[PDB]
Amino acid sequence: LRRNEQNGAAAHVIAEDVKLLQFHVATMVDNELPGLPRAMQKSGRPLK
Amino acid sequence: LDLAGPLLAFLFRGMFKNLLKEVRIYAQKFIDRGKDFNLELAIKTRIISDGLKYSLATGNWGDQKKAHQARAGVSQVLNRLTFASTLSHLRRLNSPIG
Amino acid sequence: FIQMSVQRIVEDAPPIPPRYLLKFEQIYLSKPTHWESPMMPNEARLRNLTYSAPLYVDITKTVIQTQHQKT
DNA sequence: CCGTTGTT
DNA sequence: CAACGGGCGGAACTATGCC
RNA sequence: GGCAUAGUUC
Repeated sequence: LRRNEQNGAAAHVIAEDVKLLQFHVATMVDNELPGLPRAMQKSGRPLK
Repeated sequence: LDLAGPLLAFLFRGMFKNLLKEVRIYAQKFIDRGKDFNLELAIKTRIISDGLKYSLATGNWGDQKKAHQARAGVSQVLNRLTFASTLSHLRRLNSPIG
Repeated sequence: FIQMSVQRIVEDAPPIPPRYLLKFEQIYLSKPTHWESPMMPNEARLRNLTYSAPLYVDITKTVIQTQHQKT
Protein backbone atom coordinates (compact mmCIF):
# COMPACT_ATOMS: atom_id res chain seq x y z
CA LEU A 1 0.00 0.00 0.00
CA ARG A 2 2.92 2.35 0.68
CA ARG A 3 4.33 1.57 -2.77
CA ASN A 4 0.96 2.09 -4.46
CA GLU A 5 0.34 5.40 -2.69
CA GLN A 6 3.84 6.52 -3.68
CA ASN A 7 3.71 5.59 -7.36
CA GLY A 8 0.06 6.50 -7.97
CA ALA A 9 -2.92 4.16 -8.22
CA ALA A 10 -6.25 3.97 -10.08
CA ALA A 11 -8.47 5.29 -7.22
CA HIS A 12 -9.82 1.76 -6.54
CA VAL A 13 -6.67 -0.30 -6.01
CA ILE A 14 -6.02 1.86 -2.95
CA ALA A 15 -9.53 1.25 -1.61
CA GLU A 16 -9.36 -2.51 -2.17
CA ASP A 17 -5.95 -2.68 -0.49
CA VAL A 18 -7.24 -0.65 2.45
CA LYS A 19 -10.11 -3.11 2.85
CA LEU A 20 -7.71 -6.06 2.62
CA LEU A 21 -5.39 -4.63 5.28
CA GLN A 22 -8.42 -3.92 7.47
CA PHE A 23 -9.51 -7.54 7.07
CA HIS A 24 -6.06 -8.86 7.96
CA VAL A 25 -5.77 -6.72 11.10
CA ALA A 26 -9.32 -7.53 12.20
CA THR A 27 -8.72 -11.26 11.77
CA MET A 28 -5.45 -10.95 13.68
CA VAL A 29 -7.39 -9.47 16.60
CA ASP A 30 -10.35 -11.88 16.40
CA ASN A 31 -10.93 -14.57 13.79
CA GLU A 32 -14.60 -15.28 14.47
CA LEU A 33 -16.58 -12.28 13.15
CA PRO A 34 -19.97 -13.21 11.64
CA GLY A 35 -19.78 -13.26 7.85
CA LEU A 36 -16.05 -12.95 7.15
CA PRO A 37 -13.62 -14.73 4.77
CA ARG A 38 -12.22 -16.64 7.79
CA ALA A 39 -8.52 -16.42 6.88
CA MET A 40 -6.53 -19.66 6.73
CA GLN A 41 -2.88 -20.38 5.97
CA LYS A 42 -2.36 -24.01 4.88
CA SER A 43 -4.28 -27.30 4.73
CA GLY A 44 -7.51 -25.35 5.37
CA ARG A 45 -6.89 -24.89 9.09
CA PRO A 46 -8.15 -21.52 10.40
CA LEU A 47 -5.79 -19.36 12.40
CA LYS A 48 -5.68 -18.69 16.16
CA LEU B 1 -27.56 -48.11 7.48
CA ASP B 2 -24.67 -46.97 5.28
CA LEU B 3 -22.20 -49.84 5.09
CA ALA B 4 -18.95 -50.08 3.14
CA GLY B 5 -20.74 -50.29 -0.20
CA PRO B 6 -22.72 -47.06 0.01
CA LEU B 7 -19.94 -45.24 1.87
CA LEU B 8 -17.20 -46.03 -0.64
CA ALA B 9 -19.53 -45.50 -3.61
CA PHE B 10 -20.47 -42.03 -2.38
CA LEU B 11 -16.77 -41.33 -1.80
CA PHE B 12 -15.81 -42.62 -5.26
CA ARG B 13 -18.40 -40.57 -7.16
CA GLY B 14 -16.68 -37.33 -6.18
CA MET B 15 -13.20 -38.58 -7.05
CA PHE B 16 -14.30 -39.79 -10.48
CA LYS B 17 -15.98 -36.43 -11.06
CA ASN B 18 -12.74 -34.64 -10.13
CA LEU B 19 -10.75 -36.90 -12.46
CA LEU B 20 -13.14 -36.04 -15.29
CA LYS B 21 -12.76 -32.34 -14.50
CA GLU B 22 -8.97 -32.56 -14.56
CA VAL B 23 -8.82 -34.51 -17.82
CA ARG B 24 -11.27 -32.01 -19.34
CA ILE B 25 -9.11 -29.06 -18.28
CA TYR B 26 -5.96 -30.70 -19.61
CA ALA B 27 -7.63 -31.60 -22.90
CA GLN B 28 -8.89 -28.06 -23.45
CA LYS B 29 -5.51 -26.52 -22.60
CA PHE B 30 -3.66 -28.93 -24.90
CA ILE B 31 -6.22 -28.56 -27.70
CA ASP B 32 -6.49 -24.76 -27.88
CA ARG B 33 -2.97 -25.02 -29.33
CA GLY B 34 -4.40 -27.49 -31.85
CA LYS B 35 -1.19 -29.55 -31.97
CA ASP B 36 -2.33 -32.94 -30.64
CA PHE B 37 -3.73 -34.71 -27.58
CA ASN B 38 -2.75 -37.67 -25.41
CA LEU B 39 -4.72 -39.84 -22.99
CA GLU B 40 -2.26 -41.32 -20.49
CA LEU B 41 -0.72 -37.92 -19.73
CA ALA B 42 -4.23 -36.53 -19.15
CA ILE B 43 -5.19 -38.83 -16.25
CA LYS B 44 -4.06 -38.29 -12.65
CA THR B 45 -4.36 -41.63 -10.83
CA ARG B 46 -3.03 -39.91 -7.70
CA ILE B 47 -6.47 -38.30 -7.31
CA ILE B 48 -8.34 -41.57 -6.79
CA SER B 49 -5.53 -43.37 -4.97
CA ASP B 50 -4.75 -40.60 -2.49
CA GLY B 51 -8.40 -39.70 -1.97
CA LEU B 52 -9.50 -43.20 -1.03
CA LYS B 53 -6.36 -43.80 1.04
CA TYR B 54 -6.72 -40.52 2.95
CA SER B 55 -10.43 -40.91 3.67
CA LEU B 56 -9.85 -44.43 4.98
CA ALA B 57 -6.74 -43.44 6.94
CA THR B 58 -8.08 -40.42 8.82
CA GLY B 59 -11.81 -41.09 9.06
CA ASN B 60 -12.88 -37.64 7.85
CA TRP B 61 -15.34 -38.77 5.19
CA GLY B 62 -14.75 -36.26 2.42
CA ASP B 63 -12.12 -34.33 0.53
CA GLN B 64 -9.01 -33.15 2.35
CA LYS B 65 -9.59 -29.48 1.53
CA LYS B 66 -13.07 -29.61 3.08
CA ALA B 67 -12.43 -31.59 6.27
CA HIS B 68 -14.48 -29.06 8.26
CA GLN B 69 -18.00 -30.28 7.49
CA ALA B 70 -16.68 -33.78 6.78
CA ARG B 71 -18.22 -36.23 9.24
CA ALA B 72 -15.46 -37.72 11.38
CA GLY B 73 -15.80 -41.07 13.10
CA VAL B 74 -16.03 -43.47 10.17
CA SER B 75 -13.08 -45.80 9.53
CA GLN B 76 -11.77 -46.43 13.03
CA VAL B 77 -8.67 -48.52 13.75
CA LEU B 78 -9.57 -52.13 14.51
CA ASN B 79 -9.65 -53.18 18.15
CA ARG B 80 -7.44 -56.19 18.86
CA LEU B 81 -7.52 -56.60 22.64
CA THR B 82 -9.64 -59.77 22.53
CA PHE B 83 -11.50 -61.78 19.93
CA ALA B 84 -14.80 -60.58 21.37
CA SER B 85 -13.52 -57.01 21.05
CA THR B 86 -12.65 -57.64 17.40
CA LEU B 87 -16.05 -59.14 16.59
CA SER B 88 -18.06 -56.48 18.42
CA HIS B 89 -16.02 -53.83 16.64
CA LEU B 90 -16.68 -55.39 13.24
CA ARG B 91 -20.44 -55.48 13.96
CA ARG B 92 -21.14 -51.91 15.07
CA LEU B 93 -23.56 -49.08 14.24
CA ASN B 94 -23.53 -45.32 14.83
CA SER B 95 -26.09 -42.54 15.20
CA PRO B 96 -24.72 -39.22 13.88
CA ILE B 97 -26.60 -37.26 16.54
CA GLY B 98 -24.34 -34.84 18.39
CA PHE C 1 -19.91 -52.19 -4.36
CA ILE C 2 -17.04 -53.59 -6.43
CA GLN C 3 -19.35 -55.61 -8.68
CA MET C 4 -21.98 -52.98 -9.48
CA SER C 5 -21.51 -49.52 -8.00
CA VAL C 6 -18.17 -48.58 -9.55
CA GLN C 7 -19.40 -49.70 -12.97
CA ARG C 8 -22.60 -47.67 -12.58
CA ILE C 9 -20.63 -44.61 -11.45
CA VAL C 10 -18.36 -44.89 -14.48
CA GLU C 11 -21.29 -45.34 -16.87
CA ASP C 12 -23.49 -42.52 -15.57
CA ALA C 13 -20.67 -39.98 -15.97
CA PRO C 14 -21.46 -37.72 -18.96
CA PRO C 15 -18.99 -38.04 -21.84
CA ILE C 16 -16.59 -35.17 -22.39
CA PRO C 17 -13.46 -27.21 -36.70
CA PRO C 18 -11.96 -30.37 -35.20
CA ARG C 19 -13.74 -32.08 -32.30
CA TYR C 20 -12.67 -34.67 -29.73
CA LEU C 21 -14.98 -36.93 -27.72
CA LEU C 22 -14.32 -39.54 -25.03
CA LYS C 23 -16.54 -42.26 -23.57
CA PHE C 24 -15.54 -44.70 -20.83
CA GLU C 25 -16.84 -48.19 -21.58
CA GLN C 26 -16.15 -50.70 -18.79
CA ILE C 27 -13.81 -51.42 -15.90
CA TYR C 28 -11.49 -54.15 -14.63
CA LEU C 29 -9.91 -55.17 -11.34
CA SER C 30 -6.93 -57.47 -10.91
CA LYS C 31 -6.06 -59.15 -7.64
CA PRO C 32 -3.97 -56.95 -5.32
CA THR C 33 -0.37 -56.48 -6.41
CA HIS C 34 2.69 -54.53 -5.29
CA TRP C 35 4.86 -52.37 -7.55
CA GLU C 36 8.53 -51.78 -6.71
CA SER C 37 3.96 -59.44 -7.73
CA PRO C 38 1.08 -60.36 -5.44
CA MET C 39 1.15 -58.76 -2.00
CA MET C 40 -0.09 -60.84 0.92
CA PRO C 41 -1.96 -59.10 3.76
CA ASN C 42 0.68 -60.08 6.32
CA GLU C 43 3.40 -58.50 4.17
CA ALA C 44 1.21 -55.41 3.85
CA ARG C 45 0.99 -55.26 7.65
CA LEU C 46 4.71 -55.82 8.21
CA ARG C 47 5.99 -53.34 5.63
CA ASN C 48 3.47 -50.54 6.36
CA LEU C 49 2.03 -50.88 2.86
CA THR C 50 -1.56 -50.52 1.63
CA TYR C 51 -3.53 -53.56 0.49
CA SER C 52 -5.12 -52.41 -2.76
CA ALA C 53 -5.86 -53.37 -6.36
CA PRO C 54 -5.60 -51.35 -9.57
CA LEU C 55 -8.75 -50.25 -11.40
CA TYR C 56 -8.63 -50.10 -15.20
CA VAL C 57 -11.10 -48.68 -17.71
CA ASP C 58 -11.70 -48.73 -21.46
CA ILE C 59 -11.67 -45.24 -22.95
CA THR C 60 -12.48 -44.50 -26.60
CA LYS C 61 -11.07 -41.49 -28.45
CA THR C 62 -12.85 -40.04 -31.49
CA VAL C 63 -12.06 -37.12 -33.80
CA ILE C 64 -14.56 -35.27 -36.00
CA GLN C 65 -12.82 -44.16 -33.75
CA THR C 66 -9.78 -45.14 -31.65
CA GLN C 67 -10.01 -47.46 -28.64
CA HIS C 68 -7.74 -47.39 -25.58
CA GLN C 69 -7.94 -50.55 -23.48
CA LYS C 70 -6.94 -51.01 -19.83
CA THR C 71 -6.36 -47.38 -18.88
C1' DC D 1 -32.64 -20.19 25.92
C1' DC D 2 -32.63 -15.58 26.51
C1' DG D 3 -30.32 -10.81 27.05
C1' DT D 4 -29.27 -6.36 23.44
C1' DT D 5 -30.48 -3.37 19.43
C1' DG D 6 -33.45 -2.20 15.25
C1' DT D 7 -37.45 -1.57 12.98
C1' DT D 8 -41.84 -0.40 13.01
C1' DC E 1 -42.26 -7.87 16.97
C1' DA E 2 -37.81 -9.46 14.64
C1' DA E 3 -32.87 -10.26 14.19
C1' DC E 4 -28.31 -11.08 16.47
C1' DG E 5 -24.94 -13.06 19.76
C1' DG E 6 -23.06 -15.95 23.74
C1' DG E 7 -23.65 -19.59 26.55
C1' DC E 8 -23.54 -24.54 27.55
C1' DG E 9 -18.46 -30.69 33.57
C1' DG E 10 -14.85 -32.47 36.00
C1' DA E 11 -10.44 -35.24 35.92
C1' DA E 12 -7.30 -38.97 33.65
C1' DC E 13 -5.06 -42.71 30.03
C1' DT E 14 -3.90 -44.77 25.12
C1' DA E 15 -3.64 -44.58 19.78
C1' DT E 16 -3.18 -42.51 14.65
C1' DG E 17 -2.87 -39.01 10.77
C1' DC E 18 -0.84 -34.54 9.41
C1' DC E 19 1.99 -30.04 8.99
C1' G F 1 7.63 -30.32 18.25
C1' G F 2 2.34 -28.60 17.71
C1' C F 3 -2.90 -29.44 15.62
C1' A F 4 -6.91 -32.61 14.81
C1' U F 5 -9.78 -37.25 15.43
C1' A F 6 -10.99 -41.85 17.80
C1' G F 7 -11.38 -45.13 21.88
C1' U F 8 -11.23 -46.08 27.26
C1' U F 9 -11.32 -45.26 32.98
C1' C F 10 -13.80 -42.73 37.08
